[PDB]
Amino acid sequence: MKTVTVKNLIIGEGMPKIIVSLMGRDINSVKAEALAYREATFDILEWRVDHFMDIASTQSVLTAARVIRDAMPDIPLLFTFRSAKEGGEQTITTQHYLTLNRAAIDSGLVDMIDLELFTGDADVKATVDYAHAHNVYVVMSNHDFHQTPSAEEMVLRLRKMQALGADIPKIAVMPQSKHDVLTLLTATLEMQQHYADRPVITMSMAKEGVISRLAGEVFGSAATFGAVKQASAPGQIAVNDLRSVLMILHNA
Ligand SMILES: O=C(O)[C@@]1(O)C[C@@H](O)[C@H](O)[C@@H]2O[C@@H]21
Repeated sequence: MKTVTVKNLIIGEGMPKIIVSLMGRDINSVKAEALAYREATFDILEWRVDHFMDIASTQSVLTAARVIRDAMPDIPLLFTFRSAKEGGEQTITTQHYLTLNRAAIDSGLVDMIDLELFTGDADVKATVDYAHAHNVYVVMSNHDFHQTPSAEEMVLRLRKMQALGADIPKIAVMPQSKHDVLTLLTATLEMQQHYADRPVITMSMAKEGVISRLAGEVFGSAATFGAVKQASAPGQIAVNDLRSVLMILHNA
């Protein structure tokens, strides 16, 4: 799709959309964070479910989703379990990971889910098709918190997500140099101009990669993450400062 419309939001045109991550270890924490987040300005709420420390209970997770909706009933909601090996707080079985995403989809509470590409092709393609049958969008994702792959590897990774039916391919990579930031910006622009028929989200993390979080309108990332009080990955800046920069670039 040229653009992904979610609620009142067009992803893939105009200024990149601003995502913040909500991180709560229990239901009381999730409630407090949701009430604090609704006094910040952003386009999409990501719920980082891997920070929730009663992950074994599917209904506990759904109860926490309902509290987020009690506080922010309408905001586009992205449900993300991030595995430890890709930057997250814990590891679950493949079966439970698919059960949590199926429950999220079935709840009617969530607009998008995050699926990690390296979960495995048959499992990812099934959850994509399930999401789509329930009018839920899929951000398919991959993360490297240690290094930056070649531009060719990043393009082919994003293309494989597209091939598996991802609405919005996403990749986050860690620069070890400033040249690595250019590699990520080059891959991004190759997707937007040539290899993608849908929006992509991309970022080079850490301080060196901050420009990648600001320059989406230029090089073709459709969304960008900011911090309300606490970053969910290195390089996220204050969401008001992020908004300031996006508006200056949009307006020249
Ligand atoms: O902004 C980043 O660098 C992230 O690692 C944060 C994640 O919470 C989020 O799901 C996006 O994977 C990106």
